[PDB]
Amino acid sequence: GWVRPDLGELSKVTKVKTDRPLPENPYHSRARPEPNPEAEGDLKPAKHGSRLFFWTM
Amino acid sequence: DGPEKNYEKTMAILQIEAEKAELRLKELEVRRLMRARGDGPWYQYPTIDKALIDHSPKTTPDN
Repeated sequence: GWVRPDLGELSKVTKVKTDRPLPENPYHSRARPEPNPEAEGDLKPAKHGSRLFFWTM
Repeated sequence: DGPEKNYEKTMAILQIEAEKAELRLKELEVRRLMRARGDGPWYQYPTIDKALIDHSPKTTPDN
């Protein structure tokens, strides 16, 4: 009864109904580092300006 | 003008000069800590962007 596959059928991506659970951490990854805290708040002008030496602005 | 005005103006001058000295010392300290530890917005040197990694299935399974 064996029909021979046509051109392109054997190259298809198919799906398989497996019973195996999906691996959780296939890379055996460490915990990722905590990120640097983000920037919050509204911009206020520099207190007393640049404060570079004798400059007042 | 009266002595009061020079007195008060000296007071305001001294206040903001002292706050500027305090801010300058605090800025120096924050700079030292940020450059030593890298946990602040400053001295953030670039690492590779992880969106450049291709996660598509490769020709071989173990990668």
